[PDB]
Amino acid sequence: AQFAQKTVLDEHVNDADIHVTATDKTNWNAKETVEGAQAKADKALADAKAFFELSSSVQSVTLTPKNGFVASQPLIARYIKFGNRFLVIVSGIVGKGTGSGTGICATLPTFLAPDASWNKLYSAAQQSTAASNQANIYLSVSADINIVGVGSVDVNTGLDGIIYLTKEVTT
Amino acid sequence: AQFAQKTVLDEHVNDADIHVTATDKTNWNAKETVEGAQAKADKALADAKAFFELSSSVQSVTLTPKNGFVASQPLIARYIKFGNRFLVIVSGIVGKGTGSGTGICATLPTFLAPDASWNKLYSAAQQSTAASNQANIYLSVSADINIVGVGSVDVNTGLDGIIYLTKE
Amino acid sequence: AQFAQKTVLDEHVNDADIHVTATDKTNWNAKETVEGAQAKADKALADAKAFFELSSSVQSVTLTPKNGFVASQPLIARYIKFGNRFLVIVSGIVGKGTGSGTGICATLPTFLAPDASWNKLYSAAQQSTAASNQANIYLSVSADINIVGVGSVDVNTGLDGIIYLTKEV
Repeated sequence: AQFAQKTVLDEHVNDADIHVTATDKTNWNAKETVEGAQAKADKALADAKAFFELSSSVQSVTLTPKNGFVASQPLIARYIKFGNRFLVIVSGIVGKGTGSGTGICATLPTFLAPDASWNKLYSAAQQSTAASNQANIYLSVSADINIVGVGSVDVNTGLDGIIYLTKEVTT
Repeated sequence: AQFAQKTVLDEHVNDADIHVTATDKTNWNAKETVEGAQAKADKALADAKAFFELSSSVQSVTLTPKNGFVASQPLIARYIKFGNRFLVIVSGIVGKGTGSGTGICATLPTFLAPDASWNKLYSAAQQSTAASNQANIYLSVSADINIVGVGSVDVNTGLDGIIYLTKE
Repeated sequence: AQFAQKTVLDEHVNDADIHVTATDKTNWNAKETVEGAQAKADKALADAKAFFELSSSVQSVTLTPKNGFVASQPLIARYIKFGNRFLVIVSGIVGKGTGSGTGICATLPTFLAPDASWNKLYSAAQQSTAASNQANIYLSVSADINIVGVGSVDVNTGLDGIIYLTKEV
């Protein structure tokens, strides 16, 4: 019936506070959702778990017997990353073979060299029911496994007690 | 003169670009906030740290002495997960008890069997000031701890030096 | 006729559902972006990796020889956190020095005390070609390294095989 005042329409039309722009609505429609933010956080967690499993998995290398020794059991060094070092756990049993039963029976790779300034000394069992058949084994700074004393040169010697850490070297 | 033109009111009411809908406002009010996204990221970080602490925690089991041996100190196998295997660290001291002082003194759980194709060999101390009282221990592929030779059957034998990686 | 009806203007002006407020618009402009949420997730991943790498790094402490023994090679305990415990890996070689060749040659720090109710028993190599020159070592509950028996008191004794877990703390 009655007509609207131009002033009232004008004030409404010029009230920018109660209207929007087309570009505003595109901006707001594109904002992140709670489900999208949670998916990204879930993926960060999954990536973290995968990185941890990778970092903490056990690695292995096979060692070749030297100086006439034989690998009566396969000579295997297993190792685990801890920070920028490795924990190295040797395994296997060496036999006299054609050598003397003494001396260097195997050498580990250079990246498994021990953190040490001279030989490290290990007590090892020999494969024997006589408890006097044990060994004094040196692990050298270049990672030679050097059998220095044995109860008997004719009895096999175990390497399963040789465990050590490497130097602080980025990897 | 002072009245508003119908053409002007009509163009305004049909400018959908500058107006919204109830559905728009519900959608926009429900969008993620900066603190809400940060809370979710913070929770992911806390969950990662908790998962790491759990995955690297030590588990323990007290072992049953076998073949007449006694647990002069409790025989405990402690173990840590690494990837798809465990690092196992045995502890305790066995006494002769009603047995001979040699043979299988304990067997670890099957899932802690060593990664090996034959026995693993360990030198062990006995509980003695005589250094000839030591022991040769074989850890079998079925995780038997077999004291195969000792300096003296009448002296206790330690298990604290047995450490190894399992299979799988 | 050509003029706008006051009822139609009034109805539009009173339709709050199709209009907004200044506060609405600040609320929506402040909302998180896909890029911003992804940056926060990326930082959570980077922080997790940094925490893991630090947490699993090896720590070291040098031990002082006691009771007249000497350190022919430095006595160093290296240790790794595993949950609420530590794995301790001892290293070094002790000599008789001015002592007797037996007894407590070194004590580890209190926070590296072993999880044990009595001594833990270790066989150690001596620096000798005679395999009868080995040692029985007791690690006490107070973390004393006690050389209880040796084949020869005049030959050095290695500590490189002593590995153990601490208590839950």
